[PDB]
Amino acid sequence: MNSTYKEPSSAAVPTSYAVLSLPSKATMRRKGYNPDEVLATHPLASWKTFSLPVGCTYKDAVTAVQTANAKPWGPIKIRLNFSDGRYEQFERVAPSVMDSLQSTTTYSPNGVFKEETLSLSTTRREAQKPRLRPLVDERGHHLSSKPIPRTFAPEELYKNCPPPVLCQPGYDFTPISYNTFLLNPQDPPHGVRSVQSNFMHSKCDYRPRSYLRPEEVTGTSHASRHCHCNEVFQLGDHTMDFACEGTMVDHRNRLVKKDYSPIGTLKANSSIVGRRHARKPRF
Amino acid sequence: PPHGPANMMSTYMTRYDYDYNRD
Amino acid sequence: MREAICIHIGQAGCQVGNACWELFCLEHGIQPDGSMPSDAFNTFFSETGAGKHVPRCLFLDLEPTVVDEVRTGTYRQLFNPEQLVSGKEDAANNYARGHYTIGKEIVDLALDRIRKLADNCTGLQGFMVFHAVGGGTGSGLGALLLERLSVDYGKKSKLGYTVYPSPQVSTAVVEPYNCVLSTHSLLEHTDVATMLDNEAIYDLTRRSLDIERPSYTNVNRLIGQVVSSLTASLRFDGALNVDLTEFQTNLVPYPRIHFVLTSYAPVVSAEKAYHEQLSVADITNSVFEPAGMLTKCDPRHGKYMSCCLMYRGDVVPKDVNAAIATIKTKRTIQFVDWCPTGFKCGINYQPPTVVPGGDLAKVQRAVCMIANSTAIAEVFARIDHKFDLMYSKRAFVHWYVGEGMEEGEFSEAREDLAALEKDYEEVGAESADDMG
Amino acid sequence: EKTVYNALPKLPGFSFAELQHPATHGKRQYCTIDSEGTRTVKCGIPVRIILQRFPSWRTMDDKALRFFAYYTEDVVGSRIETWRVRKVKLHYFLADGSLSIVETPAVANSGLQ
Amino acid sequence: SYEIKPIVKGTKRDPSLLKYNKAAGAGPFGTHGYGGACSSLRKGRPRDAPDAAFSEKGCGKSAPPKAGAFKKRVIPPTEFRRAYNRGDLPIAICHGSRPTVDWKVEVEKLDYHHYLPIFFDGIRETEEPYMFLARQGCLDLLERGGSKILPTIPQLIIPIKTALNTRHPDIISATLRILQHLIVSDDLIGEALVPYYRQILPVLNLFKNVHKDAMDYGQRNRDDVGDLVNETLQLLEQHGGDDAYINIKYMVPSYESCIY
Amino acid sequence: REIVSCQAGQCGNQIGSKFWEVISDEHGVDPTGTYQGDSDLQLERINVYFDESSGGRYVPRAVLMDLEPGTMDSVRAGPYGQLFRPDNFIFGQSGAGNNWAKGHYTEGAELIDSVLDVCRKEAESCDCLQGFQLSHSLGGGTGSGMGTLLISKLREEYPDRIMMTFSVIPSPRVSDTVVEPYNTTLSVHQLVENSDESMCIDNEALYDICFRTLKLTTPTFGDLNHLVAAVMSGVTCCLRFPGQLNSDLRKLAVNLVPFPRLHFFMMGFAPLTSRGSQQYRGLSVAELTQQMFDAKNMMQAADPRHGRYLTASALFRGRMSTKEVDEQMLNVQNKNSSYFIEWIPNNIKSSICDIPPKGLKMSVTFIGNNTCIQEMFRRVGEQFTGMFRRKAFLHWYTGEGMDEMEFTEAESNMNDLVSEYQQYQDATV
Ligand SMILES: Nc1nc2c(ncn2[C@@H]2O[C@H](COP(=O)(O)OP(=O)(O)OP(=O)(O)O)[C@@H](O)[C@H]2O)c(=O)[nH]1
Ligand SMILES: Nc1nc2c(ncn2[C@@H]2O[C@H](COP(=O)(O)OP(=O)(O)O)[C@@H](O)[C@H]2O)c(=O)[nH]1
Ligand SMILES: [Mg+2]
Repeated sequence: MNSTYKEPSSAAVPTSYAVLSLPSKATMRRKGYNPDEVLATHPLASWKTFSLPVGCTYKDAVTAVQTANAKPWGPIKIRLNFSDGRYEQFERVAPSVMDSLQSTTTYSPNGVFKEETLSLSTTRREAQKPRLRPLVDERGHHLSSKPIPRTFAPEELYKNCPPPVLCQPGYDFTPISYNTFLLNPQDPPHGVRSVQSNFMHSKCDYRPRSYLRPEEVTGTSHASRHCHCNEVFQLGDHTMDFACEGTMVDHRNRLVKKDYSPIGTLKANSSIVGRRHARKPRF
Repeated sequence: PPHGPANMMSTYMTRYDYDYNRD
Repeated sequence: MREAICIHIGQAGCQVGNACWELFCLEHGIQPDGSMPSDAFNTFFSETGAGKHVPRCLFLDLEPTVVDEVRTGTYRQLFNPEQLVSGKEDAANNYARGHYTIGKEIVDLALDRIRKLADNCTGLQGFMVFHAVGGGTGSGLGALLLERLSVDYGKKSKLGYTVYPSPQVSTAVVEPYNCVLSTHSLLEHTDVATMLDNEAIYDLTRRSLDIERPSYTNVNRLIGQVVSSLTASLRFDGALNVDLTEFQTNLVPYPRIHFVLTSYAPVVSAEKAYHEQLSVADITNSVFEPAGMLTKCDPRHGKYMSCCLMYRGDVVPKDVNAAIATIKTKRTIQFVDWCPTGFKCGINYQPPTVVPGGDLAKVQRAVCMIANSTAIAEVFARIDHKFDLMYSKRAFVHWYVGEGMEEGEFSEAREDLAALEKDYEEVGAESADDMG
Repeated sequence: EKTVYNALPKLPGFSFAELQHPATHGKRQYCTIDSEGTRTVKCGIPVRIILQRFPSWRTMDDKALRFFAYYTEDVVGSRIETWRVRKVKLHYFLADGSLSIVETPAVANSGLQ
Repeated sequence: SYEIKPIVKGTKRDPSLLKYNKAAGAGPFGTHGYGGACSSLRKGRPRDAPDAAFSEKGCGKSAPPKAGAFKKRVIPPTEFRRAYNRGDLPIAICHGSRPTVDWKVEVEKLDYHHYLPIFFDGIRETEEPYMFLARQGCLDLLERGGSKILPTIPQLIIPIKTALNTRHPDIISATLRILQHLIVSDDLIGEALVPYYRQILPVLNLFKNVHKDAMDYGQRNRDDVGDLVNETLQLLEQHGGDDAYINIKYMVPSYESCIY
Repeated sequence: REIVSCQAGQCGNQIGSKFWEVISDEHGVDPTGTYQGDSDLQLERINVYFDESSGGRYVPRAVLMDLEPGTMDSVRAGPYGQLFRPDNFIFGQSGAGNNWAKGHYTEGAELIDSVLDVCRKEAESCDCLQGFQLSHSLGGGTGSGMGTLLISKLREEYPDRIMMTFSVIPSPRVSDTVVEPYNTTLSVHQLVENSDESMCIDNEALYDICFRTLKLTTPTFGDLNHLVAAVMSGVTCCLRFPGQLNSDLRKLAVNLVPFPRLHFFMMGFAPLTSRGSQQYRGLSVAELTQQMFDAKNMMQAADPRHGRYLTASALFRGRMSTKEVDEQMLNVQNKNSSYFIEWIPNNIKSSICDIPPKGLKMSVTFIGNNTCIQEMFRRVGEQFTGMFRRKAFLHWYTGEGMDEMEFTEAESNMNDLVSEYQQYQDATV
């Protein structure tokens, strides 16, 4: 090469360079090979490989390649190995002349892999990119000016769980809560086996009674108003109905209603019937 | 180091022991 | 190596230190004379050329009663004449006086002693501080010491097992003032703050330990049990070993959000114990009980940021995983949508050593939890309402201002901890695209 | 050494951890750094009874036992003696378990040092 | 915009003089990677760091730092310059066809024990007129002293070695010329200087083989430091004693006897 | 052909400890370092994992890494801890705190030079290095970050060698670290980039194995890590012992990696029998194949039914003949052609080695480049998005020094990896 020098767009630093060195003329004669008759490599060609200095640039790598080729007869083939697995070829057009040094191809081990990659990976990358856009500041502060719902409001904290009604008995001080045995719907992660550390409580055994509960003809699954005692709860200005999980669970206690936002995130399930407009009593 | 005569009741016998290292 | 220097500031800190150091001595086989009649002690006890073991502790107090009680107590030969810093006059339950008037005349020599322990500690992991922010010295001098330690030792771990004012019955009336100001001072200058209010300890002792008359001794015994459970990972061999800084990242999601809850299990008495087979699943369930938490805050009243479970004894990782799976199967407790993992686990082989005369029946296995949850903001909101009711009327402002404190510092504390409130709100908020 | 509990070779399910309990779960500090790099990994009578039997004693420092002995050597190129006896004093410090020998002559014109 | 820094090496504005003569300078007035395609065609980066020395790979391309034997040291402050600035030197330059030194008094009757060491100390100067005054005064005192130079031989050793140790080629050449003039001043000068070979000859050893079909058309200045060193060695042997050769051989190993 | 091993973090350190005790048992090496075996074959290739000293001890070619010296102390307190060389113990002052940033950039970087020094000393001590082994966890701080840094700086120092990683991947339902997705992404985009073959362990698959296959009542980390030790012994059994059809580590790599980015494998061991059911087993080649390809026996939490086998390898040990192994490996492919990708025939390599594990008539280790690795990658990436949208726990990394662009490109690389697993799973001829 004289002035064909191009700077690669990639930032992979050169790593080493291999010379397919070819033995001397007398060596070829005493092996029985004619040096004048030289896609398959010559039988006597041997891959003698040399290394590049730490943090060498492309100019240094090409200078080292030229220094390796400086031998009048030995080198015929040079492979400049970069840091990304690629190798730039530096073949000799004519093995018996010095000046005919030229690059031919730059093969990469990931060549065809990326060639068939950049049809589906780009689509998935484009889909995933807007999900990675940060939704908050460095601290918890969300960027947008749109107000978030009251997070500690009961109608936001207890959308799908019965509220923790507090009882003084059992305590001599402020009540805290009592844990509930209630289970989540069976939502196994996709693509994993039924791997269990120990005998577990099967979720199908504890399917809610409000599943295919007959709605009678009233249009309400509930019968008596003990639904207010056990199923239906009031959350400030909102009314919660816990029987709404019957439409979300499968006959095997599997969550079938998985509402995904258009971006791809999951919208948390809710079981609020509506806003009970409680007001001061008036005459 | 040489191998001894092929012993069939040992988890450390080779296929080549079973074949020809009989002696 | 692996030293954890203990600091006990104020009366609550000093008594908790007495209890936990008794526990550590009985766990490591160290008598009050300091001689082992047999090197896991090296984390808490520094060796001497005469073979005795001096605790790596500093009992700092502004009034001499508790330190004099220590000097006349059982462990007088154990404890150094230094590392036992005594003031001449009390802080008078005033954060301003503990931080601005008497704090300077004692913090210089307190830091000198801290350096005299730190240079000895060749593998120091962090500082475990014990104080009550509700008092005067434990609040003011505690905050001053935390600031000085942060500016001196840099990014060293700082676990403040701090006792916070109770929701409904308080020792004092200026206690909300001291709490708000102390929290203002520590939000930046402490690493991990641990809730240690007395209501939940009293409630657990009365309900599970069958103690009709709980007291500070039982409270400090439970606190020492929890401290030993958290610190035994680097003291004894275990299946999963975790250091002081290991749960730092696993438990603090945001720099302001470091206040965390505690719960111990099994908190069981001798009579209760032989009726119960304390399996890993059972002890984990008792941990995740809202009642079992050592704080008068309901974890069911909010989301869970991240939980850390320190198992001790003959626990097996198989049963630990089974317990984690069966506790996530529960709907009554729910995590934030942005922490699907939300769990850290560390298993230590050493079972908890029972203290003679103690109320805890020893068990083959016991698990503690240190957990960050959004529901911890209840105590902050309540203490803020208290501080607001008093500060609107300007009650007890003259004491603090005459104690060398700016009048605007109350306002700054209120604003910044209100920012903490809203931070808790909006980190408990779910992830919706409208936020972006 | 070789017993029933050690008979089983190491197979995925043939190892019993609870059989081999370490005596102490305390984790001995083999590995230590000396704060300047340098990574490193690593008198017969008991003092209790010797102090119990001597109530007035507090420490064994500077409390050696004074003994008197002699060592004899053959002298071949002398003029008057053929077998010489040299006298020594023994100091046996009990605190250190240490022995010291000091040469002490008898007559003024000993010729020894 | 930017700034221009012209090359000033070997020019009129060369700062080498300033940075080698600290006391002087003033006037007369004070990314991807192969993750599954490992092959025998690549190696690791060579370890050419100095710490790699005496290891499995060896030094590689890590040369040791130079000892700075040829490095040009800073000239020590000179009592001759201090005394001239004070006003104690009875010398002044006279300008004409060739610059010369004019004396207050006859050189013959001056106290050489005072004046000769000062002039010999002044040879290290790199700024005129101090250099010219010192060297011309040395030459005048040597050629007009007679037998008064012999007792001052012990006192002249410190200035000579101090000037030689500077590693300045010009200073070394000037000291060599002055040493030749001193040797050819009396019969016993070389005899007295034989014991002092161990403090003068090391610099001559260092600069013995330093020179700077084509002739050197300019050599009247006699700037060849190696040639001057050789000439001084031959002159020392000629006007020395029996032990002169053995002392010179002990100092410089590559020297050859000019009388045996 | 020498193997030099490194173990980082506590996870990797106890796993490597058990691996070394297993190798010592196989070669008849007692804890004191001498040889008390019962055959000459244990000396033929004892140099692969051990070096004889001037005390007669067979010191392992093992390098231990931990910012926490506590695990170093635990292993030296272990039964076989005296085997390791004292100077190979590299440790620091403060632990990583489960922080990839601390393990990779500040605390690990200060000790990476010393660990490179000792590893290089072991390298030139070895006659011909066949390659490097690594054991660590992707969810830890100094196991993941420091291990990835080690492999990155050894790619640029021994690129022609084979560097394996038996990394222990995390799991959401086995969550025992809340920054597992961060550490896993940061370590996967380095392993896919610098690990020539990186085969993974999920502790829940091991729990399943010890639950219904082994049926152990109380299996601690000892019995837990014994499976990983067994598979590590199996992948180099053909190296350490003669075989009817032997192979080596780079044989496995070249026959299991079709494209440079597709090198994340699953593992499997056989036979494994519950305590009290040996009388029902047959212990034959067919049974070994069945337990090999059984879904529950796989020691990585993935469902091969939902994926396709790019390439599998079966390393048999014991006195068996080649016809039945070939017939079984053909029959499984023929009967499960829906689970073997059609654009490559006979996806299963079979290697036969003389020596079965001590006490076992015959055994086999399984390596599988199934496309079902994509579900674990997708799960970890989904958790990573879940935390990254709110940038939870990101302040630790950002204040420790790394920037957000590295995190974003890390997940970009991992998403490309899972996308290409899907692409080749769905590829047609
Ligand atoms: N857990 C626990 N808390 C205690 C104990 N003793 C005192 N406290 C707490 O301390 C508060 C009372 O104030 P002080 O103990 O005097 O706090 P102080 O700042 O250390 O001392 P002062 O400045 O004099 O108030 C109470 O609200 C308790 O919560 C104890 O033994 N255990
Ligand atoms: N199989 C096995 N896994 C372990 C062991 N110790 C830790 N782990 C796993 O390693 C992960 C955490 O790694 P960690 O301890 O933080 O790594 P480190 O910080 O670098 O020491 C957990 O998910 C555990 O499942 C062990 O002894 N055996
Ligand atoms: Mg007090």
